[PDB]
Amino acid sequence: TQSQSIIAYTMSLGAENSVAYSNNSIAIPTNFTISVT
Amino acid sequence: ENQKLIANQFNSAIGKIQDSLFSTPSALGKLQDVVNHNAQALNTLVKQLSSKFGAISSVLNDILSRLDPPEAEVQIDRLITGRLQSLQTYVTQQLIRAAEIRASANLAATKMSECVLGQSKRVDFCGKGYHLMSFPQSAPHGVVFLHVTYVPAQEKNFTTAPAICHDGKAHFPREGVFVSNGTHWFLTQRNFYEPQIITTDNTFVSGNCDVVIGIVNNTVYDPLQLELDSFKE
Amino acid sequence: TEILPVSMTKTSVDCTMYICGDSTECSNLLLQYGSFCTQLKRALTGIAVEQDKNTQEVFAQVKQIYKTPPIKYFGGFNFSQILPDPSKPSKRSPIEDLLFNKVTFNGLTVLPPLLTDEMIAQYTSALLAGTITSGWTFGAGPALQIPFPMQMAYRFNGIGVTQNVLYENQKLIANQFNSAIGKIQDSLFSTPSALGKLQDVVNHNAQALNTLVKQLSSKFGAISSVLNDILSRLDPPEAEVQIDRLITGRLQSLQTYVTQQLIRAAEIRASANLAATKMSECVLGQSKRVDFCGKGYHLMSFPQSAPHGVVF
Amino acid sequence: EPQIITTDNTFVSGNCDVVIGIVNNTVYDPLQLELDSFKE
Repeated sequence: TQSQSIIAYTMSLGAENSVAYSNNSIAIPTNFTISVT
Repeated sequence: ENQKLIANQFNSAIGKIQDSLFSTPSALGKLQDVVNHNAQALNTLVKQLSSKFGAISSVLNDILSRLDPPEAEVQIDRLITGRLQSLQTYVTQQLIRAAEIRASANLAATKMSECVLGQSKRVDFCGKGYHLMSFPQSAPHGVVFLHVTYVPAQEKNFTTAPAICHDGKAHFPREGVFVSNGTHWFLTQRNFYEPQIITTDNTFVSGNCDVVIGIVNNTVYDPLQLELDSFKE
Repeated sequence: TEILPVSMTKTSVDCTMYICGDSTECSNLLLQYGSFCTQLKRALTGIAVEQDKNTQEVFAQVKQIYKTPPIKYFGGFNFSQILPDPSKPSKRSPIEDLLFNKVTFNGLTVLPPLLTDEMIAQYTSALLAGTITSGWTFGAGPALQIPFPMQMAYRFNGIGVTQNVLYENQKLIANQFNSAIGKIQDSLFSTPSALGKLQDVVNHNAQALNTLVKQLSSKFGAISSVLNDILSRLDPPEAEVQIDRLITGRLQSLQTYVTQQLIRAAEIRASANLAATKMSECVLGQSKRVDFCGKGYHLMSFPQSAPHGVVF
Repeated sequence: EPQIITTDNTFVSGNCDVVIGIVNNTVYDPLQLELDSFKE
């Protein structure tokens, strides 16, 4: 929409995720999801 | 303990599969492209009969009726060369597509054997996530696999340590990881948070208190020693 | 090190410009040969789309671009040779820079890839960051941060070795890993035949293009290979057969080129499927398959971007 | 290979009312049994 027109752009590879790495602070999941693909 | 929840999640995912297939038209794109490529190959092969290939006409009867046998021979020879080149191109393209389909079918049979007939630990081979099981589905000139995967969710942060030192000895987890909620230390699974009291039955002794880098000081409860302290005046 | 070709050079051929150029009579005669030019164009477009899809399936396996923490301490393991170097303009690692340095027109157009080398290097850096910060969790679901000494301890547990062996010999293991990473650069910088697969692919494509161009100089039984020359020296009725045989020769050359390109594209597609499988099973996890992620008990693998390929 | 169900072969999780289809059966404890021999 930017009235809508064709726009050109540099493609994004994805959102940046800065993993909170440290000498400690393990990340453990408390739940789960049953996914069918 | 969470059987009903997992069953409901599986039922909801199976129900959403039908919606993701009935709504999205590009779900069967591979099979549709195979069918369309075969149809286009056949249509091109049958339309190449209308090409003259430098001859006076594409009809053999017209060439035979209009021209004398001497030059009709070379006209028919040009037509034969053109149609034979068309047939050879069609057969070569069919061989290439058949090799591609053979590779795809070998992959499909491998995935059937390793996901439906068993449980595979190959990452991203039987779906995205920890593969539980797969269900095959018959498709026109193809096959559809319903990969049931285990996806972790709702992760929390816990202070961890490689080992613990209680009586000058380093204790390492047999199965799990040492975690801390801030004040107390527990042992839990790596893929699911289930805090357990660190005991001798959950850990093993190796080395001393000074060899491990990052070791922490925490008590290791011994059930055998605790039971002996109960039967003592 | 393991090197696998992932993509080829996407080539587009203008059949009319190649067979005829600017001659109108040649084009009118080529119109009588059917839809061979359409088939050739469709096959080349399919090959290009297939190369793009192979690159995407090999490198674009993560949904998020994971970043390394500002502190590069991972328990003594030095990843500076594989992590992206922000000093140089291209955000590539020293090993990736060495790999990039080691790898070196009548209607023929070369199409540029969809993903640039910078985007492929960014995908590789995201894979490396996810592997060094979360291990194998980012491949199955959300990225779960884990200390690298503990990650390597769990990977030691996957090969039948207790984690105490690693926790008691952590400095030795780190020194051995650093020495091996250092020797990898020497093995790649000194030996020129290490990257022979990608160079062979590039040379095969270039030689096919050069042969297709040189086929225009052939007469194919005609009196000359120049269309204007035979147009100016012969009458339209008698130059017709010369134009026809030149068109036949050039069309056979184009068909041979397209068939060879299809065969090489099938080979490169198989190689790219193998590369994506090895990525998923060695970088995103620990594989039990013998000799699939290197010689020995596989602990972990690190991808490296290469021109038209990938290095593990 | 039928083995005697003891504490060394099983682990405890949850209570007696969370599992669907759970059966009531004795779980022998070697430590408790050996402590009964050394008792008046």
